[PDB]
Parts: sequence; C-alpha cells; structure tokens
Amino acid sequence: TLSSQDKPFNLRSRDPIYSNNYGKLYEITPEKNSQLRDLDILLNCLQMNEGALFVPHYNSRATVILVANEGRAEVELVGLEQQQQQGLESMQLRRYAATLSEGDIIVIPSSFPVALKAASDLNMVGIGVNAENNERNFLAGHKENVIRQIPRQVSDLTFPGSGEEVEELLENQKESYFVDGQPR
Amino acid sequence: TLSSQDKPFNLRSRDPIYSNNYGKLYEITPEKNSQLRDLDILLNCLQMNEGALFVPHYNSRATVILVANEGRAEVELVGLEQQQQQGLESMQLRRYAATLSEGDIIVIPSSFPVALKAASDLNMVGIGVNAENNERNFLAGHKENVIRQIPRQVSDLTFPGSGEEVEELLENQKESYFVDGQPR
Amino acid sequence: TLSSQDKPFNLRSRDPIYSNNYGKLYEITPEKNSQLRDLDILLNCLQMNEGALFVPHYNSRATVILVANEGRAEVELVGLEQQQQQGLESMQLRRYAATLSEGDIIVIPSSFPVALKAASDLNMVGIGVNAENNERNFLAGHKENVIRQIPRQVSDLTFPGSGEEVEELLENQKESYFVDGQPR
Amino acid sequence: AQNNPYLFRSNKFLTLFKNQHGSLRLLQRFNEDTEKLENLRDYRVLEYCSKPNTLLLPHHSDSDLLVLVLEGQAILVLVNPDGRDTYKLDQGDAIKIQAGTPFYLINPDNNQNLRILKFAITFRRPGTVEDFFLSSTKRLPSYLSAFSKNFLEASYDSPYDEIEQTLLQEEQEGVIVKMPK
Amino acid sequence: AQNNPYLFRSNKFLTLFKNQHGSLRLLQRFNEDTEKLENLRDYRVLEYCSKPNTLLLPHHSDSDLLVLVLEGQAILVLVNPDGRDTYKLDQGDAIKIQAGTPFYLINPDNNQNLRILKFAITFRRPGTVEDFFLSSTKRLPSYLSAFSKNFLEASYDSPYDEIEQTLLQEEQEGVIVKMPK
Amino acid sequence: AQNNPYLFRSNKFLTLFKNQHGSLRLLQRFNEDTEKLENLRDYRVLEYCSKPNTLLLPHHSDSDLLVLVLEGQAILVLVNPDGRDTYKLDQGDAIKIQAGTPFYLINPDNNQNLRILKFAITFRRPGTVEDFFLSSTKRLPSYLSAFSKNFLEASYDSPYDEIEQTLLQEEQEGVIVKMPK
Repeated sequence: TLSSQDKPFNLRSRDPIYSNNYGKLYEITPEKNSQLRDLDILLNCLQMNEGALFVPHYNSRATVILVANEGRAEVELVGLEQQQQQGLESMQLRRYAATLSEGDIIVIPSSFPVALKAASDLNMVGIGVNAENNERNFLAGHKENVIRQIPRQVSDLTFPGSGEEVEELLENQKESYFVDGQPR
Repeated sequence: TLSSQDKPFNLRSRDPIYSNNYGKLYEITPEKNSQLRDLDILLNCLQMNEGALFVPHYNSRATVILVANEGRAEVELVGLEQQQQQGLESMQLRRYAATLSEGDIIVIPSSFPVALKAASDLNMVGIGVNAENNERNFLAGHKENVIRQIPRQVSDLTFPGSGEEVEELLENQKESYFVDGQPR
Repeated sequence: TLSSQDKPFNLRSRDPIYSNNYGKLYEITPEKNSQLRDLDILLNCLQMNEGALFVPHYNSRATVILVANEGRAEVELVGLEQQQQQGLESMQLRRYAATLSEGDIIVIPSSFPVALKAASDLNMVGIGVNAENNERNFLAGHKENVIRQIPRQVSDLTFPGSGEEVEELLENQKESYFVDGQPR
Repeated sequence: AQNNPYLFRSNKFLTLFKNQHGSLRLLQRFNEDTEKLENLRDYRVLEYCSKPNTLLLPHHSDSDLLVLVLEGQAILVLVNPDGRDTYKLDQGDAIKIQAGTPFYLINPDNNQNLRILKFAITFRRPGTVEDFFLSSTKRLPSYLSAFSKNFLEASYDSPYDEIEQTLLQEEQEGVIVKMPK
Repeated sequence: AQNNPYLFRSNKFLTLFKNQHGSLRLLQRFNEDTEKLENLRDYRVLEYCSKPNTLLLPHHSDSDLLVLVLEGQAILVLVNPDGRDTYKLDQGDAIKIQAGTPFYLINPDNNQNLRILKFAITFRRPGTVEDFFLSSTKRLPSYLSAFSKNFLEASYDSPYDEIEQTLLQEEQEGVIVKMPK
Repeated sequence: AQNNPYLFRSNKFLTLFKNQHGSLRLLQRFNEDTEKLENLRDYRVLEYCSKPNTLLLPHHSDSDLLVLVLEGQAILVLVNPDGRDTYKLDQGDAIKIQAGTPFYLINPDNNQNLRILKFAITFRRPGTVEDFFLSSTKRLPSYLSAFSKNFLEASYDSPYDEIEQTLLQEEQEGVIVKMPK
C-alpha cells in the first residue's frame, strides 16, 4: 500500500459500527468507499464470543451472503415464500435454521428477519449486494429497537397484550445488538 | 405535512399541463420531483367532461398504466405487434378499444397512439414508467400537432392528397388536446 | 450541421488512436461524446491495407460488433466457452476464424483475444457495447504489449522458456498494432 | 389471470384479505399472459379500501412502494428505529414508502371511506411483493413467532411464557381493525 | 436464423421491404441460437440502401436509434411538435435519433447511392423494434386508419370522407419512393 | 448442485483445479435450484487456498472481481500495458480487480497459508466467469496456442518454431506452482 496511493488501492477497517462486549461488527459501505461505491456492495466483518446472539433484524435493501470464516454459527432465518401465489393466509411462514460452520455460506434476503448464535468464537464476512441505502431495523435490544416505536395506542391493537405490557417486555433487555445467548 | 419538512414528505398538484375547457391534465414528472426522480415514474391526473376526446398521441419513452378513478372511459389504443416476426406487411395493425370504467386498468405502451373518450365525467390517474425523457407527440389538434410539421413537399408524398390539402384538413380543428367528442 | 448547433447534432472523426502505416483506427468513445455517453456505446473506424494484421488483443469491458464496410477480412477469434460447465481442463479452447467480407458481421466478446487480417483494402465500423471503461490490452507488438510486463522471474515460470528468452521473442517485432501479415 | 396474447386491459386483482372493514387487493402479474409486457414484469399494483375509523396493523414490505390517495383522507405512520414521521394524507396525496420501513395506515373520524392505490417497485424477487406483520392473526402469525424459545429468551430476557402474551394471538378481523379511539 | 452453439458470425438480416429504389433489412435477433450473447439480446441492427433521389416516408420507431452513414450523403429530417431540425449527412456521419420522434430520410441529387446502418437500442419490448408510418401503403396502412369514424370526426372536425382523402391510399413503391424534386 | 425450493444455504463449490500446493473452487450458480435468488443470478463466488511460497500464474478474467483476504498475506500483481502496480495484502485486505487486467497472485515466505475469497460481478455472460491463462498447462494451453502459424509469424516476427518455445508446454503442477525464490 504505496504513497503513489490513488487507485483501486487496497482497503480493510475503521471503528466497528457495533462494538460491545458480547461481539462487534465492522462494515464498509458503498457510500464511504469508491471501489465498491460503483460496485454497489456492502462488506462487513462480524466477530463474536462463545454464545452471543446477533439479535433479530432485517436489512432494508441489501441482500447479504455470509460466509463462515472461523467458528461455528447457528443461524435462524425467517420467511414468507413466493408471490406467484396470490393468498395472505395462503402463504408460508418458515424458519430456516442452520448451524453453519467454517466453510458454509448463508444467503440473507432483504427484509427477512435474522438472528445468529455464536456456538464457537466467530469470524464472519459479509458480502452485501444491493447496498446503496440499506438500513438495519431491529426487533430486540435496546438501541434501534423498532418494536419500541409503534406508539402506545397501536401496540395495544397490535400485540396480544398491551400498551404498557409491550413497553416493558421490550426493555427487559438493556443490551444493544449482541447479547447473551445463555439458555436455561 | 410538517415544517420539519424535508423527506419523502408527501406531494399532490401544480398548474395542469393542459387545462382547457373540454378537460385538464396535471402531471408530476421525475425531473421536477425527487421521490420519483430516483423512481423513474411519471404521475399524472386526467380530468374530463361528458364527451371530451383526448386526442390521438403517443408518448416517446414512457409506458403509462391508467386506472379509472371516477367515471366511464372509452379508450382506443392502436398497434403493430411482435418483432419476433420479421415481415413489414407481414405485421398487424390493431385497434384495442375498451370502455373502461371505475375499477379497470389500461396499459399504454410508448409510441402507440391513443385516444380517449369521456363517456361520463372522468377522473384518471396515470402511473408512467420509463419517465426521464418522455414527450407527448400529437396527431390532431392545434397545439403540438405533428402532422402539422412534415413540410409541404413531403406531405404531398406522404398522405393521399396534398400539400395544401393536408394543411387544411389539419387546422379544421382550432382546438388543443381535449376537444369535442360530439358525434353526428 | 448548423450554427444553432447544440443537439444530437451529428458527429464523425478526430486523430486516429492508432495511425501507422500498415493501418489506422479512429474511435469515438462515450467519455468524450454525449450522444453515446448516455448510450454507452463505443464507435470506431478501422482502415487497413492489403495485408496488415491487427495484432492479438482483447477489450476489457466492451463487446464489439464488427461490420465489413469495404474489403475482405480474415478474423481469428479465440475462446473458452460456457461456465454452466464447472471443470478447468474440462473447458474448451476454440478458434473462430472467418474470412468476413463486405456485408458480414462479427461479434467480438470482451476479453477474448482477436486478430485480423486485411485480405483486401479494408473499411470496418465498430459498434461497441458496454463502453464506459474499456481498455485494449495487447499480446503482440511494441506499444501496449502486455506479455512485455510480466516481470522477469515470472516469465520464466510462465512461458516454456525463460526470462531472457521472452523479453527477446517479444521485441523481435518493433511494430505497434497493425503490422506485416506477409507469410512465408 | 392466465393466457391472453396482447391484452393491455386489466380489471381483476386477486384479494390478499378482505372483511367487515376493508380490503387489500392485488393485480395479476403484468407480464402474465401477454409477452407484450416484459418491461412491467417488476412493477405491481395493489388497491386498498378501509371503512371509516379503521387500521392497517404495523407492517413492512420488501418492495418500495409509492402510495397514492384516490379517495378519503389518511393518517400515515412511518416507523423507523428512532421515532416516527407521521402524515395526514388528502385526496391526491402521494407518498413514497421505502422498502423495509414499517408503516401502519389509518382512516380517520369519517363517514368518508379510504381508497388508496399502491404502485410497487420490486427488486429482491422480481414482480413479487411481500409484507411482514408483527402481530399474530388468523391469516398468519407474527414473524416473531417463527423464532426459537431461547432465541426469544436471550434476545428479550423474558421467559417465553411472557413473550407470547405479546406474541401469538386472536386479533380477529385480521389486518384491518376497528379502532377504539 | 435458428440453432447454432456459439457463433459470433452473422451475414443474414431478414428484409422488411425492398423495391426498385431501396431496401430495409433487419439482422436476426443476436441472442438467437447461441446463448453466448444474452448481453446483446436488446440491441438490433438494420441496414439500409436507397437509390439516388429517393425517400423514406415519415415515420417514428419505438427504439432509440443511432444512425450511421456507411455510403452516400443524406438529408435527414427530425420532426418534433414545434418544427424541425434538418441535417446534410456525409460518409461517416453518425446521428442519434431518440425514440418516438418521426423522421424522414432522403438520398440527394446523386448517382452516389445511400447505405446507412441503424444500431437500435430497444426497451419497451426487449430486442424488438417497431416503426410506425403515417401514410397508407400496401405493406400496411396508416395507424390513423385504425381509429374510429367519430374519433377522426371529433379530433379532426372534418367528415370522414375528407379524412380518408389524406388517410388511406395507393403510394405504391411503398415506404421508399422516388422524388419529384 | 440441483433442484431445491428455497434454500438460502450453500456449502459446496465445484473445484476448477486442485493439487499439491493449492486450490481454486467455485460455488454453484446461486440461482440454481431455488428461484428464490434470481437477483443474485449474476454474482459468483470462488474460494482460493495456496500453500506457502506458491504462485497463481498470470491470467485475466472476464469478470470484475472483488478480492478479499480471509487468511494469510499475499503479494498481488496487477499487470496493465504500461507497467504494474504491486501490493502486499494482509488478513482483511480487499482489493478490486477490474475485468480483463491480468494478475498473478503469490503467497509469501510463510508457514502461514493463503485463503482468499473472490466475489465476482459478471456481465458478458450473466453468472459466468472465465479466466484466461497465458501459459500452457495440462488443464488447457495458452490462448496464444489457438492462433495461426502466420498469425504468430507476422505478429511476432519470429518463426513458429521459436514461438512455441515460449508458447506450448509442461508446467505441470498447473496453475499453482512452487516458487524458486
């Protein structure tokens, strides 16, 4: 990496977008890097400890492919299948769970909620396609929780309980993105 | 529509692009609005009175889908079908006419001449796709008539009559875009 | 071509990108012309004398279609076919050679080496698609030779001979792009 | 819905759900019988109509939608991970809903009913649109439902028993509901 | 025109029409037998040659064309709803004709004949190009012909009888004609 | 590699070549059994691993590659018609290799082995990637090999006999080799 700098000169890291304890995530986007900028990819590095659930989320635009560099992962993907189907209830609700592992690849469509589990100490690379514009919305955790935004009156109407009862259930988890997977 | 303005903040009307008497047309283009600008759509509102022919025209680039919000419409579309055909005369010349009505949708390809008829008082929404760059060329009427541009010597050569005889036939209709549909 | 200039006002020539003796090449790119700029085409004029090989090369991005305006051409295209194949050695190596001639069209994919032969005095038009960004890399000749860049230690490792023995074989041809086709 | 040459005339959307207060209808795939429309292959259109003082529960779609107000007036709600942006839509309002943001949509105080048109520009799955709903209903349940006991235990830090009493359910007249106030 | 593996060699366009003064030929769809060319699937090429002092009647195409002068000299005419832009083309001239603008094309005073190449970038109907002609001829008639009596009555404000005597016809040597002057 | 509904789980690339010092593997076409992935149809992924002090001979690919360092350290070489740009890659380095530039890639001095991932964005032939190698090997030979005696005579200005002794060959352990120094 030479001082005659300027090309398709190589790239690597910056402050993770989600560091923590339980785990971290670094992520080069297209809007902040030119060799991908015109490539439309998002690249991202995901590191976690024995047992740190990446908590339910879904990317808005990007479709991310993930490879297991190092470790053992338990992925749990969630779905509604093909609209060459034409019937609401007549659809599917599927859960795709795989314990991936050094070698394997998981494809992760753009709105389908995902959650991971770091069975071993994990190193994962993310090659996101359909980048420009992606947002990650969370359904659990303390920062960027979205179940935490539906106003009160609506929550009552929406979830099997109530306004006040959602708002609790919700912050009964003072942690961010990667949290404790410790079962019972 | 809040003073913290700035987003994908909602949109609606401006001066119709073709007002008249017989009828009007409002139309938000992509080059003058950002939420569609990157969407490539053209949106347009078409209002007309009992009996006001929208006169033969064809859009250059845009393919417009039209829905009948309110009223009764007589559409008359014109065609030359599939060039997985390979033979001039060996082609088709078709006229697709439908009296549409509150509910229905008409698709309107990009060069195919169209004419409408407002059987009842009409309200129509236009969702144009392939927007950036569209032009509407007219084959009847006083403003933007194109049969009115082929020079003299050529008209003679082109239409079953003549230079002088086209130029007349042509302005024997002192009206714009929406005119009188009154038959005999 | 009027002084009210400014449109999709017509275009034609500039200094050939490769003049010589043996032959020349003019070429309007998309980055230097607007009516193609948004068209993504590359347009190029290829003129050569009885017997002037256009020397092995391959375009990086562009896929060029070539028509024989005037003359007789001997094209020799080179290939590795379909990767709905999945096996290195299990691939193909093909040579497509055609003596084209006033009338015919040759398609020229983006990385596949090509060489021509001007059997008669030649006039050829090139309509390149997938323009923005194309580079022409040469495998023969004195200017823009690429076999002439693999460093020494590598050449030894790469071609059936050696570091010193490549460097020779290589410049034993003091000419550019179009050279002498004179056989023995 | 099936095998016509070149018909540029459409009048039948298939219904996604319908009930006492509303309806969501979806047009046959444009590139359907005719080949005359492969350039529309990606776009889709949904119509929508709710009786006065109703709700479209919170949901997000994979497709970018361009919403447009044909009749009524609406209160649209765009939810993102930091708050909301709310809007009073009027006959002729057109708003652009990006993919994946959840949104709920409401017909106010009225007598006047709500008719909205949704032009959808798809990507993920060309000419395929999919919405996801938080709440469980008889059509389908929460996507949340799909997870694992522990997955919901860890994430949430609440026993499953208390996850499902704000998870699975009986919201009956389904995705469109009558509001209290 | 039909089933070859990977042939990047083309020499036969199908003819659209031909006659005493000229011809319009059209190359087989690139993505034809080979699958080796799905990236060209959208492009099309037409060749064109007119004898001296002839005309291509006014017409418009759905596809964007990039015109290019191989032989001769031409007088091109671009008509839009407000006037014209006219040009004298010379060996090597290349002009870009947007979709839908009508244009007529002429070979002048000559002995020298006209050979023009048309590279077409399609959209509406991928790898499909269609031109529309004003005038009636034996190949096909005016699109205008396709309308309704009243449709032409109202629009025009002239009885049909007088619409068709500047409508339907006998321009014989069809779309390419000999000019008077 | 063959007929699964909606499986977003992949673990088997087909091998392009493998040997004593290294390997090049290639994932099944994403849009393979599932239709659930037509939006990935164009992308391809190759994995790569070389033992210490080895070489990937010079070659160029038709596809744009985005190289990424999973393990090891590498010396990448980008050759263009005027010189080179050379780089020492480290765990986590990502470089973008345009289409058609030739490049050779080397694992240095090590004990530590090289694992590189190649995400390929295809065009020319959607979801199809092809590399071309200068040198002859038993997998396939030089593309140069494909030419004509004279074609190589004229171009080169060296008798064929001397073209092939720096043309065709026996580089055995093929496209990945052990370096001298």
